[PDB]
Amino acid sequence: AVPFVEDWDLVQTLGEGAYGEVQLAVNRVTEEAVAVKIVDMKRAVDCPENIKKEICINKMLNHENVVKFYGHRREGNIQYLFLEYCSGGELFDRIEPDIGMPEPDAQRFFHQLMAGVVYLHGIGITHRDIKPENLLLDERDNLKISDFGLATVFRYNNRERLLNKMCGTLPYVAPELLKRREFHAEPVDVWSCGIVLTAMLAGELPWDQPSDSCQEYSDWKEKKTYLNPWKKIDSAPLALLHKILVENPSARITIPDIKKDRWYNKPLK
Ligand SMILES: COc1ccc(Cl)cc1NC(=O)Nc1cncc(O[C@@H](C)CN(C)C)n1
Repeated sequence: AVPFVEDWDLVQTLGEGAYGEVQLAVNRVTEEAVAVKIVDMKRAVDCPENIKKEICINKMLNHENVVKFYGHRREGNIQYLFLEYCSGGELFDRIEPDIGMPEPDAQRFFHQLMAGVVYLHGIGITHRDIKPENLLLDERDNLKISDFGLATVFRYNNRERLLNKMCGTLPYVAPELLKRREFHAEPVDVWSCGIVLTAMLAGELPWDQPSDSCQEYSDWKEKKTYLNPWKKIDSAPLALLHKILVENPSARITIPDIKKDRWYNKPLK
């Protein structure tokens, strides 16, 4: 009964912010490394959809492109979260401002991004907050999706539940979420992946939000992909983006079709 195996040393802090902080934990004996999120409490009108939800959903998640959840521990006010350690870091920092990154890597990250989403959707769960800072990388640069504090089930018992609660991050949020009462969950994550796509192949975000009151979003819908933000994107990938950032969520392309895309299956490039 190897002693001391349950004690973890909080070697350092990996990130700081709203929630509180994420610390790197190292086992006292084995020396394995994990991520520990520290919080306190939040909201109440829908407690099940709070720190408790981030736990319930994580308890269902299991895929090589989704941050592994090890467990939780309460302490009156101190709530510890044991997540997978990703020495790689946030995809965000691998994106040169104004430039982005090499098309190859972008495609590689996008492929893995699709696998996680396919999986999550496969099991009826939507992220609702997909963005470069919620995409971690491990030692081998494998893409891992994290932060399911906004994730919710949209299919239970083979029945789809439409959404109406606005959640996410404005720049990454689909247009039907600001113009409609209710909408389908799945198309909302595709739009976000698309915005992530454009961030990786251009180093910048198109609009502050998908509203007509927003300049660049109007130019986009007008095909002015010249000089503008898409000027830095090659035509193969840009074609795919013409298929993703389609206003009408029902016209918008689906994951299964994205995997059939020309640039998606194009070698290296
Ligand atoms: C703060 O996150 C960082 C920063 C730098 C490095 Cl090298 C690794 C991690 N995270 C992990 O290893 N693991 C992890 C797994 N899930 C969530 C989370 O923290 C989030 C709450 C912070 N951002 C929004 C990802 N961290």
